[PDB]
Amino acid sequence: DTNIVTLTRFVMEEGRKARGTGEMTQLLNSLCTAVKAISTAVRKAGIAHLYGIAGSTNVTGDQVKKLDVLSNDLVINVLKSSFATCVLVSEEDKNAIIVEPEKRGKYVVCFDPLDGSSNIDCLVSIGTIFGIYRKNSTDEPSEKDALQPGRNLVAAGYALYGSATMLVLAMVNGVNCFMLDPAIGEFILVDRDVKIKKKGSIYSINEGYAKEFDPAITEYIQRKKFPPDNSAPYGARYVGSMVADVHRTLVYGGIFMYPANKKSPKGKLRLLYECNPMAYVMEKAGGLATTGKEAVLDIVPTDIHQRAPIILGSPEDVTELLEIYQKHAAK
Amino acid sequence: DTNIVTLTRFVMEEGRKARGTGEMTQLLNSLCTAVKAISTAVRKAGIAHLYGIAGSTNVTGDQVKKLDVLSNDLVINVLKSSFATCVLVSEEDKNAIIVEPEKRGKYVVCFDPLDGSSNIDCLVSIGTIFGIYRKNSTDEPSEKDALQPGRNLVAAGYALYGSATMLVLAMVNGVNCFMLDPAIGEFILVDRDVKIKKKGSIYSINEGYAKEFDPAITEYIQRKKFPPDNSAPYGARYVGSMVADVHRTLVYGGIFMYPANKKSPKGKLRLLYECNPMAYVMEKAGGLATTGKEAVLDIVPTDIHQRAPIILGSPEDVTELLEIYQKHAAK
Amino acid sequence: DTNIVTLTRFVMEEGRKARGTGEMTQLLNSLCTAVKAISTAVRKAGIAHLYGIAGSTNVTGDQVKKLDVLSNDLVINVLKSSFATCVLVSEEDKNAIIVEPEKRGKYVVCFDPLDGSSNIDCLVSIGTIFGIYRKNSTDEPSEKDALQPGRNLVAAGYALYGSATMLVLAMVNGVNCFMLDPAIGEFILVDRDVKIKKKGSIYSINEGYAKEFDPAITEYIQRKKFPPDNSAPYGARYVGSMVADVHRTLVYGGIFMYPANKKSPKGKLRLLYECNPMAYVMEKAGGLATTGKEAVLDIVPTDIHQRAPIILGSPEDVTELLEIYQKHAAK
Amino acid sequence: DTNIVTLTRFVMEEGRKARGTGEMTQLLNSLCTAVKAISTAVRKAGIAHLYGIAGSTNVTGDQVKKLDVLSNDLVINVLKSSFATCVLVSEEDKNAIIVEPEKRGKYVVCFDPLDGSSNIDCLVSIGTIFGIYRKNSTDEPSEKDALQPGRNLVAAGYALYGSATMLVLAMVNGVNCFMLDPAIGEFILVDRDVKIKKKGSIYSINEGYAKEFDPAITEYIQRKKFPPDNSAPYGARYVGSMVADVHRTLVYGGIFMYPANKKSPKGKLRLLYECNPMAYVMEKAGGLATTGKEAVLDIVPTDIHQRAPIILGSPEDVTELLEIYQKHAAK
Ligand SMILES: O=P(O)(O)OC[C@H]1O[C@](O)(CO)[C@@H](O)[C@@H]1O
Ligand SMILES: O=P(O)(O)OC[C@H]1O[C@](O)(CO)[C@@H](O)[C@@H]1O
Ligand SMILES: O=P(O)(O)OC[C@H]1O[C@](O)(CO)[C@@H](O)[C@@H]1O
Ligand SMILES: O=P(O)(O)OC[C@H]1O[C@](O)(CO)[C@@H](O)[C@@H]1O
Ligand SMILES: [Mg+2]
Ligand SMILES: [Mg+2]
Ligand SMILES: [Mg+2]
Ligand SMILES: [Mg+2]
Ligand SMILES: [Mg+2]
Ligand SMILES: [Mg+2]
Ligand SMILES: [Mg+2]
Ligand SMILES: [Mg+2]
Repeated sequence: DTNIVTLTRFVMEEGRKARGTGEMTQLLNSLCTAVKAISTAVRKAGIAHLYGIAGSTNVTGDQVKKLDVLSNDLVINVLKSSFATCVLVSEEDKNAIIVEPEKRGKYVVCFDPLDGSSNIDCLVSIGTIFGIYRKNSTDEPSEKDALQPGRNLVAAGYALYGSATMLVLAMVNGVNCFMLDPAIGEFILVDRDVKIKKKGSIYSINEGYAKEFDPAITEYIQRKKFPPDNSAPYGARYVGSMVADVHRTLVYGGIFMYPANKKSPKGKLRLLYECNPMAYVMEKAGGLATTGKEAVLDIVPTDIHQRAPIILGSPEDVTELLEIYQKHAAK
Repeated sequence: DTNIVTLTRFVMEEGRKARGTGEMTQLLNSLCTAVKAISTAVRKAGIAHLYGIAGSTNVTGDQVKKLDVLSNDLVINVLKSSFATCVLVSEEDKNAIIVEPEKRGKYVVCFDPLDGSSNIDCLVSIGTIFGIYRKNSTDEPSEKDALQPGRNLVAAGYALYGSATMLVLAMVNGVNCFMLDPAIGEFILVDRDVKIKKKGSIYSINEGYAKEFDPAITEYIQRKKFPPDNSAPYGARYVGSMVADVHRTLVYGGIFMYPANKKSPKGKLRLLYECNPMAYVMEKAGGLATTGKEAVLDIVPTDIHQRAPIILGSPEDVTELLEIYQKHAAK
Repeated sequence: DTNIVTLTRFVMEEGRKARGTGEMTQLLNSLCTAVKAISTAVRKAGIAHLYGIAGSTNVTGDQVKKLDVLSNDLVINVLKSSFATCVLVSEEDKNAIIVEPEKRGKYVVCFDPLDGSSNIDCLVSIGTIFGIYRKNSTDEPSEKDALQPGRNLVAAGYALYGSATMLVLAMVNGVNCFMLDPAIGEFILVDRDVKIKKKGSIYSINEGYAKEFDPAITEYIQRKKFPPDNSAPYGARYVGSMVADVHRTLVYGGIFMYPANKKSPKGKLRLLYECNPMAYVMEKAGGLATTGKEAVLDIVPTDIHQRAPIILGSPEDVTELLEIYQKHAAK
Repeated sequence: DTNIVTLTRFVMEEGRKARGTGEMTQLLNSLCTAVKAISTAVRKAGIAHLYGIAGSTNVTGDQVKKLDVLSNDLVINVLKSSFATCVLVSEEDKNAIIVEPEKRGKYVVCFDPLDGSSNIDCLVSIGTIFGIYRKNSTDEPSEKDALQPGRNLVAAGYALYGSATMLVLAMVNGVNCFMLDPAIGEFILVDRDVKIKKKGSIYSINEGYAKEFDPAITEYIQRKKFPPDNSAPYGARYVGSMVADVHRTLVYGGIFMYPANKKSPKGKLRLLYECNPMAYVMEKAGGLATTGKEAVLDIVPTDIHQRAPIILGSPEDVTELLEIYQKHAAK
């Protein structure tokens, strides 16, 4: 127990290959500090009276909670002091944040400081989602720098504050899970090179929107309940926090869906800091992530708070759904 | 912050009324120690390699996990040393456990050492469920002592290992929530005299069993999706761990269902250590808990591992469902 | 690791012999909560800005620190809610505290909320010292109830906030050490039936008072440095916190001295909540504790803040010193 | 509380001036992980049965304890994976450790994995001491690289596992203290640019060696007890762990002494990983550190396990002692 393989040691060794400026490690180390702070607050929110609203609404119209503010501040602050970022996109901020010249690095980070707001009060799993982009342009940093398609992601992942706190990280060569050791405050590698099953037996969606589902989702769900080949029906699971449902999909396999509907042409989840990071993790894990008409990572954003339909998980499950959408594709 | 209202102080003061032998406090204090031990292990299970099966099956046919064993042992051991119990019923033990004479107390405790096994590996919320019965008979303690209807419960509750660890406790006069303070290892009162909303807007059930649902559940679910009065459709939520889904139902209101079906006349959840404790908490919170034909707490068990259909939550939501069952009631 | 032997389980089993009202266990459990709270604050005092004075002076003329207040409040509050005490004597309170009728128990507790004030800022070991007396009289509880000689102690001990937090407890039959497990917030038995060595090789005293030492101490110290039989000279150790120096004396053996001097006829340490508890622990461990003229536990106090000279530790070391005092005894 | 100033952020900003390869930060971050691991083990050593010997002796003849091994391994391992060191000198290792080519950095680190062994069992303050040297030569790394005088130190400091865990760090421009926040596992700046008082009122030495003291120490101590100007005599303090006694000297001022004696021409404490780091911290804090004949940092080592007499602390106190040595200086 004297050779603890931390996220820092892990990243440094992998990055030892290309050998860069080393700010990605600074980026992640900074992010890990924020995640530990969030994990500690969430673990005792009730006692610290951290539940409740903050008395404000975000650009996407959500009722800002106190933990939204706290988590957002923690992440903003640590990312700035990392000397690794220049542009920051947060769900909680109307416009992109531009890092002061002195603390500027070459990365653009889009993040959801706290995902799963409806589940804060009921102690259900919540988390933090992030996507790292390397700044390509040469002109002054700005919002445009965060408007890159998910294919350009260099690193993505999420922190899961569940029965245990986990930091799932995906990079060019794969996905790794690190668990937070409460005693020494370190994320330790517990899962190496994670790969999602080709086909699962769990479908995850909010069926409360059945009246708005398009004929494709409606048919897919009916198929998971009444299999045509008389195979065992899929089990259903919907925690309510994207980070939780996606993580389960990653380790148990299956499918998670937050499609578009009669009232939401572009679904609900945000593309920059929700859809893209998960699509990226999913694809680096051998999975798929589609809107139902196109790969999520190939969408070229025009609004940092843009919404996108997302269907992701095991390739065979996602493909079965795409085939149905194609079957219903109209003029 | 120098007057910490712990579960111990709370119980002692309430019990200061009747003023008994004081072993209920010993019971709960002992239970709190086990819950803290479970919380700590779960928080770092991956790092401690606590995931995986234990290589055994319980009386109910589940694949025993390593945490099942650990949690079960911790609870068995602390309950024995409390000098407050005589008969113990655990999901993990084939037969009732009889406490040696020297350490015997007047309570019978039925418990689910670790609830939500399918969600262990994906870090989804899990917990511990318990029900305390006072031994009434005078003859040697035995299994029969655990075969009392839920109406006889003196105390019930559950530990929720979610984004935060909470100990929900219900007694004759009401329900209170205590949150575990990781720093000093104490459960502190965060929610006093909890009452569930008369009507919610969330339904919780595994729709993957649609092909087996009886006409009553089928109709109820269709109604939550396509309201006849054109009101907003209910939102759906199903974490997969009874403790998590029930807790959310308790604080957000709504309905949780694990009904009987074409293949499971008595549903799945166990009556002694799953259904009864939750039915009790639910009723002390002003909620309802039915099988769809009778109150859960009024069932007289004949098998400590007996299963029971359970529908619980907001009184108006549960009642709307009972009315439907009554509408379908056949000869 | 599923059978954790806590201080609570330990006390309950030992007390299972006589079998009393059970409030001693309530007393100790309450005290353990306060000690964990103090341990957590001290562990992060600098970060919580808990260092510094509180802007007040106690009856003994010390400059009250912020941790003095905090620790004092925590202990006062938990002892009151334990329903086990009636009179309380604290170093920080001018007069004895009388527990309101409703929360009254049969015990009198004298305590030093935080011992070793000079070592707070330098992060040197500090602690908490307590002495429990059973109320014998029948009239209204009052200060007089705390004016009993140490021989009347029913329980005594101290919490040591050092490299690790330890709770040393002595009762009629012996001494046991319990270590605080930070992860689950429980004191676990690590040392059973502790006995001090008959003779040590360490002397502990503040030699900065050499100019005031009486001929007895002066001669004793010279003897520890220049042994007459040419044996190895004693090693010297003086941490500055009674709890630390006494604990070391208990586990390594030797002698600790805070004698009277030309300017302090009654030494410095307080008899009620400093000298007596340690003398008691020391004697139950097979050690001795004298003023240099009489056993510390046999002094009948007349002032709850009374001071007393104290020399304690290994019987042979203490006796060698008594012989010297007797050699110098004058008309 | 959303802008936590950690040791990492602190070092990075200061180093932002010169702007180097950035491995010093990697060095320190790696070291901080080891220190947190040691702090956690020490906090629960008794419970983890970490007390006792390891069944071996070091080059300096000490009886190796289990924590010596653990701490040594943790430090060796993290320093290697930091990609910042090439030569390592540990009290526990007979010869210098040469870092494999792949993980080599430009720093040489001399360290005492666990200081204060005699105080392990009695829960008295213990710590970790380190000294960082930049490799100057160009030939293959070797032991010679660790044989530099303390004046060549680039960074030095120590971890103090006391009532709180503190990381004291000194660099070219000054000394800063960082306290470990147990909740998030981070060292936070609590003391900025620490400066020692010009004169103190506490002397720290093991007077048990009085029979071996040279006439200089003997006279100095007598002077601290019987001041010639009738000023208040100095208070005495000797915890037994260099890290603890030195830290107190740093924050309270005064003097700490472990001089040479009739049997130990070169005192006891080791120059490479004990004397130099403390002399460096002391001097960067405006203090002094002498052998009694020459500055400690100016000694050119010839043996990595070389011993050295050390007298350090407030400049006026140390100078008063040097004057006495000069008064006794013989042919
Ligand atoms: O309540 P709904 O509409 O199912 O939305 C739940 C989804 O919204 C979010 O809370 C938005 O952050 C996701 O975490 C989650 O997947
Ligand atoms: O996978 P299913 O059939 O929905 O069962 C889930 C239910 O079973 C349990 O895991 C049994 O403990 C409950 O915690 C949960 O509510
Ligand atoms: O500084 P002095 O006079 O040696 O006093 C130290 C003694 O005083 C106290 O700080 C009083 O609480 C003891 O803990 C300690 O033994
Ligand atoms: O027992 P002695 O000879 O006073 O030695 C104590 C000194 O030795 C050490 O334990 C050696 O590490 C120091 O920490 C301490 O200052
Ligand atoms: Mg969010
Ligand atoms: Mg979100
Ligand atoms: Mg279970
Ligand atoms: Mg269960
Ligand atoms: Mg005190
Ligand atoms: Mg004291
Ligand atoms: Mg050492
Ligand atoms: Mg040392």
